[PDB]
Amino acid sequence: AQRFYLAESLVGFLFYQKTGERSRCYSVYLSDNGVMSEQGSFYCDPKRFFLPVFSDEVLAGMCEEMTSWLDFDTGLMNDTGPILRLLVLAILCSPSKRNQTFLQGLRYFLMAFANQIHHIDLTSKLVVECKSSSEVVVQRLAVGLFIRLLSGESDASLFFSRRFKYLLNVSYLCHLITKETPDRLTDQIKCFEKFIEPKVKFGCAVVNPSLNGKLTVDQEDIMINGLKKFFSKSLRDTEDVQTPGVCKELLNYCVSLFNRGKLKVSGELKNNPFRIPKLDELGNILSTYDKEKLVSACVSSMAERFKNLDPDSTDYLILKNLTTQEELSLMYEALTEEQVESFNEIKHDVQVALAKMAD
Amino acid sequence: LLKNLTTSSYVDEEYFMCFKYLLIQGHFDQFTNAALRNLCFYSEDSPTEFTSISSNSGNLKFGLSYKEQVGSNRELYVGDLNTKLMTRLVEDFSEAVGNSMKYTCLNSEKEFERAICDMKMAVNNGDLSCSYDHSKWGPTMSPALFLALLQMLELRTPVDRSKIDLDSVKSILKWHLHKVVEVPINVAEAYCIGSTSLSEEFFHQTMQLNGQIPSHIMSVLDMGQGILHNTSDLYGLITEQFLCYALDLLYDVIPVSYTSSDDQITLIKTPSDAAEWLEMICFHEFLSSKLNKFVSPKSVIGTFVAEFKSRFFVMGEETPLLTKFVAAALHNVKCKTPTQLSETIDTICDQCIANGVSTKIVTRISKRVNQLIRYSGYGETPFGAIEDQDVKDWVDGSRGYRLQRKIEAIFHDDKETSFIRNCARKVFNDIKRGRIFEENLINLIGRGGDEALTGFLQYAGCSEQEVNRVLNYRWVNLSSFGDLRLVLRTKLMTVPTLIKTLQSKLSRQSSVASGFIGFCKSMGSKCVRDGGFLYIKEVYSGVSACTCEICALKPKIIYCNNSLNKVSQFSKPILWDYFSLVLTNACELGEWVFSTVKEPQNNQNFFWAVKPKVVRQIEDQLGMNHVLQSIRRNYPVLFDEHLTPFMNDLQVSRTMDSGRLKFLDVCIALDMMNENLGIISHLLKTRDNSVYIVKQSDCALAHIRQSSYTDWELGL
Amino acid sequence: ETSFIRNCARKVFNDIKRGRIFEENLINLIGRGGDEALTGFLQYAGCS
Amino acid sequence: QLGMNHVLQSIRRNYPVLFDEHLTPFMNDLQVSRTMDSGRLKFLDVCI
Amino acid sequence: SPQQICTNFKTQLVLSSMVNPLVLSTSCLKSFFWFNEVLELEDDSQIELAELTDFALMVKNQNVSRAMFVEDIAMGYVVSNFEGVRISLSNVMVDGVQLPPQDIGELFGLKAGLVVQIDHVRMSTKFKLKRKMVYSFSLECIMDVGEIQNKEVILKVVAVDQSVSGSGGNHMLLDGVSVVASLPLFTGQASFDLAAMLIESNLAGSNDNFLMRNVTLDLGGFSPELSDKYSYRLSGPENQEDPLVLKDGAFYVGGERLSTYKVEFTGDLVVKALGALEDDESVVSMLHQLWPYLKATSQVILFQQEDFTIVHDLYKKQLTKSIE
Amino acid sequence: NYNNRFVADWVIERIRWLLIEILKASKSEDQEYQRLIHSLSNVKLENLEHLKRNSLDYDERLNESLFIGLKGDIRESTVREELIKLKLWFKDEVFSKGLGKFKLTDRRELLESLSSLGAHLDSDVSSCPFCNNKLMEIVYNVTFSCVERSNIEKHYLSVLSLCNKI
Ligand SMILES: [Mn+2]
Ligand SMILES: [Zn+2]
Ligand SMILES: [Zn+2]
Repeated sequence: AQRFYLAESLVGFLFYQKTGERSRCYSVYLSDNGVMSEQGSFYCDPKRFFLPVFSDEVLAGMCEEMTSWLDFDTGLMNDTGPILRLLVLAILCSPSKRNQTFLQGLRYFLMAFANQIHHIDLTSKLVVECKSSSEVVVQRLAVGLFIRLLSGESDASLFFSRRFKYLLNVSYLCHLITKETPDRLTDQIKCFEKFIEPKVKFGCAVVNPSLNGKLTVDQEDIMINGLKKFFSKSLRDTEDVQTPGVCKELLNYCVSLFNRGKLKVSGELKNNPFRIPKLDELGNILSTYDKEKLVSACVSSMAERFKNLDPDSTDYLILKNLTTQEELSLMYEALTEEQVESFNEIKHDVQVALAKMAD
Repeated sequence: LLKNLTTSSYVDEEYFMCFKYLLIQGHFDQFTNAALRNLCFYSEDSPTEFTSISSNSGNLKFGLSYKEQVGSNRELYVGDLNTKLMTRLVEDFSEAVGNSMKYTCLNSEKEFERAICDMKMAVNNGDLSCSYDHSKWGPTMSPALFLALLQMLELRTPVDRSKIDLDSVKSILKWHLHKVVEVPINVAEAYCIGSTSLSEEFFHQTMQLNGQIPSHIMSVLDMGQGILHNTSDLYGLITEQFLCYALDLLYDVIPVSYTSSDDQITLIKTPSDAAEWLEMICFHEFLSSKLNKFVSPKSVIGTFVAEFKSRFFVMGEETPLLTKFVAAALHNVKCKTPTQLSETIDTICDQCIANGVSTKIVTRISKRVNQLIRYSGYGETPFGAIEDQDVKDWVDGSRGYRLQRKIEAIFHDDKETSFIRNCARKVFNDIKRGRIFEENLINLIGRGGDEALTGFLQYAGCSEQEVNRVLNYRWVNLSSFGDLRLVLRTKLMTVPTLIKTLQSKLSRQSSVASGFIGFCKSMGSKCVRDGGFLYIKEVYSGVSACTCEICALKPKIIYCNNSLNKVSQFSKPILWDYFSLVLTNACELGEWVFSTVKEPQNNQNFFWAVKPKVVRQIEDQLGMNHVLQSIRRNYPVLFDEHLTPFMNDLQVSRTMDSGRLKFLDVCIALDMMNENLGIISHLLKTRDNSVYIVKQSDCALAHIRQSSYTDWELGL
Repeated sequence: ETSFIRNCARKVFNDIKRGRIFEENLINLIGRGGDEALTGFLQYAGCS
Repeated sequence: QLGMNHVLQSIRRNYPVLFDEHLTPFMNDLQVSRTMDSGRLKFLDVCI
Repeated sequence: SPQQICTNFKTQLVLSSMVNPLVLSTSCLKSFFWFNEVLELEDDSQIELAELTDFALMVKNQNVSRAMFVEDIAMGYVVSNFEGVRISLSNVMVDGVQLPPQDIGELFGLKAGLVVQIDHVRMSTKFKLKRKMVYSFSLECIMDVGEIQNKEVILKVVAVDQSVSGSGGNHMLLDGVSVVASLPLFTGQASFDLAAMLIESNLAGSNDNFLMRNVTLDLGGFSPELSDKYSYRLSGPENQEDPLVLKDGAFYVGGERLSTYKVEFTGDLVVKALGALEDDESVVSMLHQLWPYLKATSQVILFQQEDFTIVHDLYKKQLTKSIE
Repeated sequence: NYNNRFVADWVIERIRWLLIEILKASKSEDQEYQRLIHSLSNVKLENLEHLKRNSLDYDERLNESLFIGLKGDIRESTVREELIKLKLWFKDEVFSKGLGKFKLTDRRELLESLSSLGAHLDSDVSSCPFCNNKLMEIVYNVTFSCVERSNIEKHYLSVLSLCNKI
């Protein structure tokens, strides 16, 4: 349980059951004069609420100024002020990537609305699937604000610069929600998806090579097939307008046009230009090579020392090469949950190695 | 040890480790010179003969990862050392070729400013502005396209006209075309252990049907994001030049294009309203799609607003982007020491107030960071974070100036600080006008703060009265015998600051919440050093609450001398720091900070630009090989050790290259002893703003501090 | 010639003492030798 | 006055390699000649 | 033209003092730009009156303030009310033979193997050296002499040491230390009045043995003249008082006006100083206090022409019409 | 480095120099000699002419599939004619048919589209943010219960700090 003071007599209690940096489920209670009441419960991640820890006056000032930006019409800011404040509040109480994507889509919408011509596939890049029924309210608030500022028949653009600035600053509210990868495994999986999808769609993703510069007949066959498919686009067929590839005719045209000093650039250059981690794991705090080197060095030092008996001071060695009870605690406190788990794993390895050496 | 471990795990509450130890205990786990000469020390894998797909030393292996962004995560490719060197050579060649070019703006701020002003003029005049963002620039390009391009080019020499042979470049590109990208082991385990997914379907189809579990993926079109950036930039530049030529020849318009290797901006001037240009732009889109330059649906064409590198220009002015800077200021609280956090927040608030945000919001951010550093258990210090109750004078003012402003605001009726400013002005006049002072102030300052201040005073002029009066104001400096020892949440596997800044100049995934939590936790152990280590509250509990009408003007900030008799090791005068700051501002940005502050006698929407009004007297150019000579002269042992092992140009720094600068001699010794001035690392840097948008309501409420001539107009 | 050289030396002396802006640059200009050092001092004073 | 420990500092400043070699192997008082003992004399810099 | 240096420095000093009261220490003399008096190696001519403090600054004095009125010679014409006191022998053996007299006869017999050891003389000579101007000073000197006791004739001497103290100016202590080294005392006839008198005070006794056996010193002639400052010579019951201030070009020792030294400005200099000042009220005070100081000077050379029309920029008719 | 703890760290480089001199003097293949000299130097970019670049019967098809249409010598006027013909074909084959990629705004249609995509109408959620989000309901409850309504404790906190420290 944690405590926070709110008034002269009543305090607030925060009850939970787990430790670490994972997402937990919390329960909030109050206490006025000893009678412990019930306020509620929720489920959230603690490392996504660092912004409002003390920014209770900065947000008020910035929203007050953003609302006073629209002081050109007495009656328009009175309707957008509370709406803006409620939208900001709902954004702070619900951090998610979908909200950021929605506000970026709103920014692009405003950018396309200000100008005169826009792409025909615009409205399909603004929709985002909402879940947990929490994005509905923020999307409705943003849409209502955009409509209240943009709608109108004739007297809807009395001061369009102020309106554009306000809407842009509203769409840019996505920077308030932090970007700290809500889940690592899902993000890595999605990255692998986005990486390997176009290559499977094209049809040229080969399987594990020899890693030495020796390809089989099928590998080189499919490589040459992909190379041919890359340079097999014509200048008249309108069917291939979204698949990768280039036509050789236009390339030859551009080359012959650039060679004979026709473009704004030419080949008249000066100053002649001719003057241990593992790759299969990026993001891990410790690779297998480093763990193995550490355990080998530690067991070697312990074998050299036995020239038996060994106290827990060997654990101190683990703390010395990775980053006397006081120094031990000071070097042990600086580890994270995954770090302390890896340290316990290394400790287990070193201890079982010493035990098997003892036999 | 096995039985000891089992017993120690059994006596505790957890039984899982007990079961693991119980299981591992139960034993439940049961004469040619080309072949016999490459096993001792022969570097057999050295590149001597290569093929069109490898180099006899690997196949340019890579590694896949992601990078965090606001909207969606970006790709990331990290390579081995050999492929890193090859990519470095390729990118150096391509960046040289691009620097030889003009229109591209990726590593040239001059062309960026040119594009900015051209876009502004076009928006003010009403030309056709088209911002083209392209979708899937990375995962679509292929090294074969660059290969064909470089095969088709000539690259004529400037004075030889020799048609340089791009043989090695084509060889390295052929090597890159057959690169091997290794998949992460986490995705492999997640798909092996075990909703519809196409890549998961491909993984399960290539799991054991054709071969083994996929771990290495080679293909034609990869072009790893952040690998071939310069080559892609140059290719896009030439393609856009060809396209603008074609448009100029077909639709008799005047196009000018600026590129950034990911997005472009085209300014089109039409002859002789804008409803008859749809065919032109769709033909341009078709021609770009004929190349590998597919345009994204987010690209916009109009005549009212333009965008380039997230910099929106509209008719008349520019959008300030308030909330972006506000969120950037509230975020990225990376604290190793309170001083570096204060400096980071200083830079951020400066670049924020540069874009006409406000003067009442920055005060709130400064109060916020003050409360953050106070909550950590450090207590408020005279310098601390950014001062409160600032003004629009962030222009023509550096960190030293605002620190001086804070120290001046500490005192209500400045008589001690005014006297110190007068003494600093006297020293400045006698060192510049009288011009007889050098390297003796170096001998007088190296001692410390107390004797140096009274020495400067008796050089100017004083008595024992001033010695016992000025030197009474003391503040607690916890980092007096060194720096605060602490181990924060860093990554695994692992002297004044001016030396470190110079070493950084010569040479070439963690969360903010957890970082601040570790900061507050490590600021509670034995941190302050002496002689041994102890607590901060232990030091702050030894002060005596005398309350003698002089240590009460600002509690927990300023004390008297006898109030620190119990703990006197951490007690330094603040007037010495004020003197140092005044002299440092004098050597930095002129002598207009010696006068007294006078106070003066608009719809919140009248914005306008202002320029700094600084005047330097410190040899304005101030390049390298000047601080190095001064350090070699003044601090020989400090110039030999900890400095210049990684240097081969000592001859020019030794042969008196404009030796004995006007003020770099004395304006450098105050920086090495004081741990919070930081001016030598600031003089070797640009303003980075050069212009400040501000509202008129803040310009009329500023303080008028312009100094008359100290000689009272009496000199000549 | 010697009177002109004495005048140049007096000018250098005045500008190094009264004007008081000269140090360690004459060291860099003198270490070369006699010819270039003399013409350097002269063009510092003034000549053609 | 012009005593000792003034030409030595000027040589150390102007000619470092000439102050290291051929000079001061037989000396144990380098600390006073190094801690700017009235450094930058009025003319000993250029008159040397 | 160092005469112009001196007169411009004096003008700056007087016009800077006539805006607010300042102390007459090195803090208000070295802190001025025109204080080029430390330059101009040929220092034969000083500004108007500050010879003593300039000669002191050439020795880098740390003085603050005193009655610098050398016009009335404080080093010459000084009262010479000189006297002496008894002695106190070191190597204490007299406490055992002082009280048993209750006699002097056994002490005289003891003073009559040979036991002539070293002799320690301690003297505290206090004088009241005055000066020509209205002032006073009390200066006492402690003298410790290590000599050799004699058999019968006079005495034998080895070494001497002096330590001055008390309240007195630089000229006062200079006069005192010069006359104590050139007095009818030990150096010469020694003017020594033994008469078994100071022994009767040290060795407590009220009897005489009809034998004085007068002694005389033959001191070497050491020269303890190394202070020459306002310093009270490392000891004194009175320190750091009598501060000199300046309000209207007149020396104020405690509030009384001593005199006003003449300073010329020729009109252009006063406006050249009035050009760049702190604020408006400072110029008001300066221009209101100028003509009261003009009453104590004689300067009409101030050109009444276009320069006065330039001074007219500071519209202060009340200040120029108040003195009338 | 070839340093060790048995020699004075000055003979190893001499032996290495003597060995490479003896090797370059007389030998006894082609690449086994270039690596032996390279693996005994101390320190040593582009211009990799020391390489061999041997063919493997595979780069043939690479060059045959990569450099058949690359000429780079086309005249200037024929390109003009080809672009003119391509534009004339584009105008009346794919643009007059309605297969473009861009269109005018018609701001009313954009407003309708945003109201359709953003403002949800087929959802069962109510128009109140407090009863939808749990954290908003919690903060509302706390604020509306708070707004509308001694040495013992310090000794206790001190002993709490002492036991937490020990
Ligand atoms: Mn863009
Ligand atoms: Zn106090
Ligand atoms: Zn509700």
